[PDB]
Amino acid sequence: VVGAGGVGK
Amino acid sequence: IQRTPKIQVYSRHPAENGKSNFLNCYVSGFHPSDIEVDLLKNGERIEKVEHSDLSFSKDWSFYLLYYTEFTPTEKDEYACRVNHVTLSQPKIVKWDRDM
Amino acid sequence: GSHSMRYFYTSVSRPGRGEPRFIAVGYVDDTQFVRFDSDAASQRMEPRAPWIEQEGPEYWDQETRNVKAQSQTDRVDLGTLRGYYNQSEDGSHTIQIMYGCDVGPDGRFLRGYRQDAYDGKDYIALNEDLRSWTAADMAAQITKRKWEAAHAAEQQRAYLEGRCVEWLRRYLENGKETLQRTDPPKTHMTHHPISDHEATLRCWALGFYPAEITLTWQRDGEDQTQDTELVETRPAGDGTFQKWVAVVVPSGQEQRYTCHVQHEGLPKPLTLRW
Repeated sequence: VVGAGGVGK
Repeated sequence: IQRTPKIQVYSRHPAENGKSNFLNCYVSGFHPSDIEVDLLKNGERIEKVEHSDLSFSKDWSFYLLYYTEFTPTEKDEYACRVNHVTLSQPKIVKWDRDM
Repeated sequence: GSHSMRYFYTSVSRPGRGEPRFIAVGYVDDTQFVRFDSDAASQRMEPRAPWIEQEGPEYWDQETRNVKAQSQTDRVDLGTLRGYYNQSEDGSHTIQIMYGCDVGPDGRFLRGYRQDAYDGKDYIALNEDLRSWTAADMAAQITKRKWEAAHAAEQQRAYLEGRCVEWLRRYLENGKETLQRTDPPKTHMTHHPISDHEATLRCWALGFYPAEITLTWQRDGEDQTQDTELVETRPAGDGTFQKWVAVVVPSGQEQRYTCHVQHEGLPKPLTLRW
C-alpha cells in the first residue's frame, strides 16, 4: 500500500 | 548529469533453433529516463515489443526490460538498438547466444 | 529471510511534449506487484502480480487516488524546484522518490526509508531515526525547513512503521507461495578458445529468485577478483534472474579454475570446474 498525501517541496 | 545505458541482449532460455523463446534487451544504469529501445531481426525493427515499467536503482539510475517472444533459427540475427541522449548515434548490440 | 516493500516514483517534465509524466511501481522483494503510468489508458493503479488481485475494489480505488495525489504533488514540486535552482521552463527535469520498509524473517519491523532525487542526484532523504532529514544541497534545505515545519517526518514515520509493515506482512502471507519461494540457480559452464593459447570459461546462473547472488572465480583456490568479467544480474522476464561470470584462462589449465555460486536457495554453495 502506498503512502498518503506528502507535504510539498 | 547523464549516464549511458549498459545493454545486455539475451534469450530467456538457452537458445535452441526451432524452440519458442523470448528475446530480451536489458538497459540499465542510464539517466535521464527518456530512451528508445528497439529489437531488430536481420536489421528490421520488430513490430510488437513489450517493456517493463520504468524503475531505478540505488544510485537513481534507470533500468528497463524490452522483450519479445521469438523462435531462433540458424540464420536470423537479432540485435538491440538503444537510442539515448548520451549516444550521439544509436548503439546496436548483436545477440550472442552465450552472453 | 528478511523482506522489503518498496515504491519507486519517477516524475519527468517534458516541455513541448505535454504535461509531466508520472510512473509508480511497487515491489515486494524482487517482485513487482503494482504499477501506475500517467500516460496509460486506465488512469488506475493496476495489478502486476497474481496475488495482489485478491484485494477488493476499495483497495484499487484507494491506491489509485493516493498515487494520483503524489503525481499531483510532484507536478507542483517540478515547478518549485525549478525556482530554487533558477532553471528555465524549456528544460526537462526529473524527480525520483523511493520509500519502503524492511521486516525480518519473523515479520518484525527492521528499517524504514524515504529518499528523493532531483535530476538523478540526492536531493533530500529521511534519516534512519525516521524523525530528522538530510538535505543534499542548499535548495533541499528550503525543503527541509518546509518539512520540519509540517512534521512530515512524523506522517512518514507513522506510515513506515504502521501501514507499510502491516501490508508488507499481509502481502507476504497472501503471496506466500511465490514470495517466500526460493528458486535456486540452475548452473552450467561454457568454454570457448580465443587463441591457440587462451580460452574463456563462462559460469552461468539461471532461473533463480531472489536476485541476490554471488559468483566468484578462483584459481588454485585464490579469488580471481580482478580478471573476471561479471555482468549485472538481469531479469529473465518470467520472475527469475540470470547472471554470469567469465574468465580468460591459459588453454590447458582450465582445471585450476573453480566457479563458486552462493544463493539462498542453495543448501550449500556450488562449485563448478571445467
